[PDB]
Amino acid sequence: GPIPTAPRENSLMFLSTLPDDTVPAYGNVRTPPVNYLPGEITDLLQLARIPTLMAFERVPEPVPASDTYVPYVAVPTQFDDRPLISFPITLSDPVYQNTLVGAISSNFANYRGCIQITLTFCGPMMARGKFLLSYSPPNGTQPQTLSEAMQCTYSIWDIGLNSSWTFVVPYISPSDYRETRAITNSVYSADGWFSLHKLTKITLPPDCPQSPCILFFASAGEDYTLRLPVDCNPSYVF
Amino acid sequence: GPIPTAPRENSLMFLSTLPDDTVPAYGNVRTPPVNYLPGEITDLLQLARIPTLMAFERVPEPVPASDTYVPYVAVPTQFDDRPLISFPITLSDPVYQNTLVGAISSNFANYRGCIQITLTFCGPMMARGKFLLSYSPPNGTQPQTLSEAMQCTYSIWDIGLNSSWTFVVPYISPSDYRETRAITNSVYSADGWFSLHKLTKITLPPDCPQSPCILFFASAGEDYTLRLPVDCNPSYVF
Amino acid sequence: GPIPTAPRENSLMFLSTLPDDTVPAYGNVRTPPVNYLPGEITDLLQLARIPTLMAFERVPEPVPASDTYVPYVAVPTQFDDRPLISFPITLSDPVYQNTLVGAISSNFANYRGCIQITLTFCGPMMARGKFLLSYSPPNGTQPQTLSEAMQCTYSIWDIGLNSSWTFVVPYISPSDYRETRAITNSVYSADGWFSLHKLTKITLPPDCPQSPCILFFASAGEDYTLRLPVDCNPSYVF
Amino acid sequence: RGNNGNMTFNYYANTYQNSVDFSTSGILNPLGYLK
Amino acid sequence: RGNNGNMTFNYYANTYQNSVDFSTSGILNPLGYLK
Amino acid sequence: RGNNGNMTFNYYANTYQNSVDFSTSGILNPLGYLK
Amino acid sequence: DRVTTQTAGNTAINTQSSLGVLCAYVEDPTKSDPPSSSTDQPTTTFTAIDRWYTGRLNSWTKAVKTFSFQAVPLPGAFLSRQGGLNGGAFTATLHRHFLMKCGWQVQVQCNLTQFHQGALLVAMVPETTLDVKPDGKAKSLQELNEEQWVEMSDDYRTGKNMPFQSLGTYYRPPNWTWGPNFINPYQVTVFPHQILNARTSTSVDVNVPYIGETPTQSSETQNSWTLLVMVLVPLDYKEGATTDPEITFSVRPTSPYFNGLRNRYTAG
Amino acid sequence: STDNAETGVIEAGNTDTDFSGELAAPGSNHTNVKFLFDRSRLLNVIKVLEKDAVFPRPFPTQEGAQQDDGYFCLLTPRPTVASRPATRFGLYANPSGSGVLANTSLDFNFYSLACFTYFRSDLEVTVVSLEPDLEFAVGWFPSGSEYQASSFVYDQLHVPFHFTGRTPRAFASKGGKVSFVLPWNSVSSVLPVRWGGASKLSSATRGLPAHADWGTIYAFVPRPNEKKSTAVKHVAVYIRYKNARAWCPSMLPFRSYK
Repeated sequence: GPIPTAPRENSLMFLSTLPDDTVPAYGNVRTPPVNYLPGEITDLLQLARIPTLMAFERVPEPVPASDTYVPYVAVPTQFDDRPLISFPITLSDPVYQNTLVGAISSNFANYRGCIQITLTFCGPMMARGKFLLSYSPPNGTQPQTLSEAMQCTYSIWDIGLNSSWTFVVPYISPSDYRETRAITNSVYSADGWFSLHKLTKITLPPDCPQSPCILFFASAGEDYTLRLPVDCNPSYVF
Repeated sequence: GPIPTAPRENSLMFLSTLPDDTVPAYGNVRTPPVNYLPGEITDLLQLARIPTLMAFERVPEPVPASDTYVPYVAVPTQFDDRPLISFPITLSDPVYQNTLVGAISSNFANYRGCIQITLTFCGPMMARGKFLLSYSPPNGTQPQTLSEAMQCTYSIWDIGLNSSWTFVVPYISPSDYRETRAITNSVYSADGWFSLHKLTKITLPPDCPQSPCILFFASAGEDYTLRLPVDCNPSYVF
Repeated sequence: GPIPTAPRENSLMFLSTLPDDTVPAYGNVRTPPVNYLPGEITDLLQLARIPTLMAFERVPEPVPASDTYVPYVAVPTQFDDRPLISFPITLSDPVYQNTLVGAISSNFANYRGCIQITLTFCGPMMARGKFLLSYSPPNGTQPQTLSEAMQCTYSIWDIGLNSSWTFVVPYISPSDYRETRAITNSVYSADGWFSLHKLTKITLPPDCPQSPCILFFASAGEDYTLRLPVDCNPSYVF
Repeated sequence: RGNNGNMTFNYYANTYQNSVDFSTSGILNPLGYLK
Repeated sequence: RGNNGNMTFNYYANTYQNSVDFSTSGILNPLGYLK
Repeated sequence: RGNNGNMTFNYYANTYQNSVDFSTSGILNPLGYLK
Repeated sequence: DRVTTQTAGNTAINTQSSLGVLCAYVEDPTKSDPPSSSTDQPTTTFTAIDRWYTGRLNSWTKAVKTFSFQAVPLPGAFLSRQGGLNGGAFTATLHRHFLMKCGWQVQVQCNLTQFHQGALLVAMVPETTLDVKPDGKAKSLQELNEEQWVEMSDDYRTGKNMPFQSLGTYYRPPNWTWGPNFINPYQVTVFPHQILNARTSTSVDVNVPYIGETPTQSSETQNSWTLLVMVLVPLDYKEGATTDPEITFSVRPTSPYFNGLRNRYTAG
Repeated sequence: STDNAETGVIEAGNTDTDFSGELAAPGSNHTNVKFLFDRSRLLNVIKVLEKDAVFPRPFPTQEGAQQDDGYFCLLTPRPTVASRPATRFGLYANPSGSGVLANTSLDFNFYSLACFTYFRSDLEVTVVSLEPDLEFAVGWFPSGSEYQASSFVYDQLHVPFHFTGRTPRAFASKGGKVSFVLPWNSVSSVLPVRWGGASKLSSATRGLPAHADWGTIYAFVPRPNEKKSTAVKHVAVYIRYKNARAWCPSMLPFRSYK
């Protein structure tokens, strides 16, 4: 006998994100297997953990063309009590725009966990110096003073045999998740600032080249997590 | 093979109170858990049992403005054989209109169980007096005489060390349930009257202030129950 | 009660290749059984393995009519360092067009496994000679020289008591499957060339007839496989 | 329970029909106490 | 098997979904042999 | 698993609902190593 | 353990600044099966192709801008003899087989010392058409000598200049804007790579297996792995230091399988 | 902590590596490849056949070619032009000119998160009419196959051969939708997201793969050629990747700073 059925009001609706299969039209097809091919990607956070280059403007004020964005910050000999480079911890900011962490995360609504900033000193081996790397919680005014950076979460990095320092930005958030994109620039989307201060000047023996450069990488920590995939930005194709 | 089915006549009908789930569009979402947050409300009768203030007009006849409704009844020194305050046991009456019992129950069609009226004497400690609190079943004429109140369900409340008296209004109904709102003012919706009579006059030593006040609370008993949710009154937003 | 159902968006769609049964209208019919009838065909590759005649043009240059296509290649006495016959290993080529391998495979999109070319010497028993049968992988230029054929996959066939030679064309492909029809003439559809060279001249005692003929068959190997049935070519009916 | 009556059979898994909270590492309660 | 995938459940009996012949009373076979 | 929630019952066989590869004869792996 | 001398066949290459060997994306890119899609017997390895091959790149200078790069296609550099990379028996085997499957061991040397600053990104990048001009023809050695370095600009960032089929006079010519063989220059560190920093090392090691869209690919056309040497930090030094340091590279194939033995390749 | 980035390996650190703290607990898995790509998105918009088509010629197409552009949809994330696979994506910025405007397509959502070199999945195809109450049908033919471009006569009505065949045909109801899932049908093992090889030994284009597709679909009215009006009708194509797997980690597209 015919089974009595009550079709719901949402019948014949196509739903793009429906978690169910549809009818097969061309079954009994065996594809070539894939034993030989290595490098299988189970999860996109495996590529988020890979460090990639950030971007900054090269030098103020005159530049031949504004497109001259550069993956390093040059260290001048001149001393003034302001950071050499600073950027907000906000994953929609241009400093993350061409990193894998920013590009992957920008297609997700929320993130959780730590961002890992990696620095690389590309100057000569004879160079000696010290840098203070400081992460500031959100505040009414961004800190600029080295004394103000010293009051925040900070680590001192020494130039020596090992050329690199991995700075893990701590996850300090009022909510369990944070917004990837700062629409209203609220506390849930902008998590303060990271800043670089020189502690001592870089010292050089004579005939060394002046102004060495620190190469910047951005990467996801091992606790980093992404949630709620959203529509992409198609701006890259135009 | 295709299963033979017979869709019923009410197919594709949207029913707002249907006791069944619908299709999920955005599953596999984990929300932040709620271990830290106390005060979880399982049932609205838990807030119905909490006593809240009733409302009466302050004094007859002249008032500066009719909006001067007050949570207490002042006790004058003058004696006349009428109750000081009286109100019908009818949950749509203005005396319950801003209590939690009346506001919660007004969104339900039926109630069962006892209403608990709580009195609080806010006068000075040196004051002494006695009050008769009487609940009348429905009648052709509301009782006004203290002798008539004495023939009903009544309790005598003495002013002393303990400042409060909880009067449980008994559930005396012909039907198992009673209507919340008196449309036709039938026996199923209006359950008589509660009245306050002074038994003796309040006595004061000199330099006490005259006319002390009794603070009124309304609350649901432990046997109180509500049934059949109805459409709300949106009058509050205008 | 009526079972709640959610019909998908592809409801009432007729799909010609759907792997499911439909409703029977005229059941309880018993057909005459088939015990007596032999030669049951389970699989079309059983007929693909059966050798059938290829086709070539008879002789250059003048022919009475261009329709004179012939299942053999005549062997002239004249010597020049070019192959007597050559054809691409491409299952849409006219040399396979009326073979069972080509006709069956042309209704499929992909093939895998070896093609087996069978030669038959139909000359007189007194004839003696040797032939070099060579299969060339794909190249920028088709090989013509006997020295170039010797560098490829080749076998030397001697005329003697046994009149036939089965040449298995090896399956050498970059992908696991190959296209039946050369649309773009890519490496995935055209698998090089088979060529016939005479090694020594055919020697005859006097009063033998000149120019004996080699009869050609095409057949599927035991590892041959076909996949993805496609629409037929109805060109034969017009 | 909630306003649900079709209790016999659920087609979708619980983590698709509803959210669940993540791990970190009747008779009525009174809303107030006196000491 | 044939071009059929919905193998779990058949609603109609076999003698209604298909014909059957009445009683009277892979690895491939070669279509030819040599003696 | 994938974006799939209706886990209880599958109507079509696996080799009709999906492809399968032919025979020839969480915790994350690092994409690079140092010797 | 910075002193390592790696031996293969009759060739041994040495470094005293070894950072280790980058093994991606398997624990050993030499562990591998006969390719399942061809049934003829493969031509496997032997001790005269089990060896290293060495070639020269163009000199790195002060004038080389950030993200300027050199592209070395594999096995295309052997076919084109790019940078003097004669492959001997290996190239002789390449021209005589239709299919080829192998991984690669690469080491790039650049002779830095103290009093110099700069960094070179050395990556094996799948998959590139960076050896090909935008008109669709491959670069000649004269053109590779004239560059002398490929400048990063709007093209090669968006893929706008990748080789294409022209539509013809029938269609309107479209505004070409984007292509999937882009280089995102900030993201090249996703690939199996090491950084030739002037501070810490003179040589880098990357070890990669075979990959492809098929379990074997055509010997003449495949570009499944490309040695990319890209500037991250430009060269700077005071006068009196060594001008124009040279860049050399050493290439070894791992577990080669050859299929489709035939005569030497002649183009059409 | 101190490292050498020249190693090529960097360990994913935590707050407790240098400072005092602990791991943030995991709470999501949406970056899974099988979960992420398993959602439908707009592939292409094609015109509806009302007669037996002439399939678009290979490039370069010359003047005077009689062919039906805009009716066939390659099931590719890769860029296409004139229903044939392309390397560069192209668009038209200005209306003025003379010549045929070629159809081009992309999956922007795919390349926004590929991020890998090789891809393989089954493909759910969903076909939605852009015209209201349209009765239409979907014809598909696999990778390596071709369109059967002719008609047959029934009762002096020309009936095109694409109404039938061994490949799936799906008839929608009046105002209905078509949905079905397709297997990986290529001769190739996987689809190359980016490609450096060449398909032919001569005159091929570098970076243009020949069979990186799940076949081609087209929309047609289930009525003979005599029934025609001038009003052109349009159909949108939706694709969803089933059981998606990925290999060989790679780059994401450049984001301009202007």
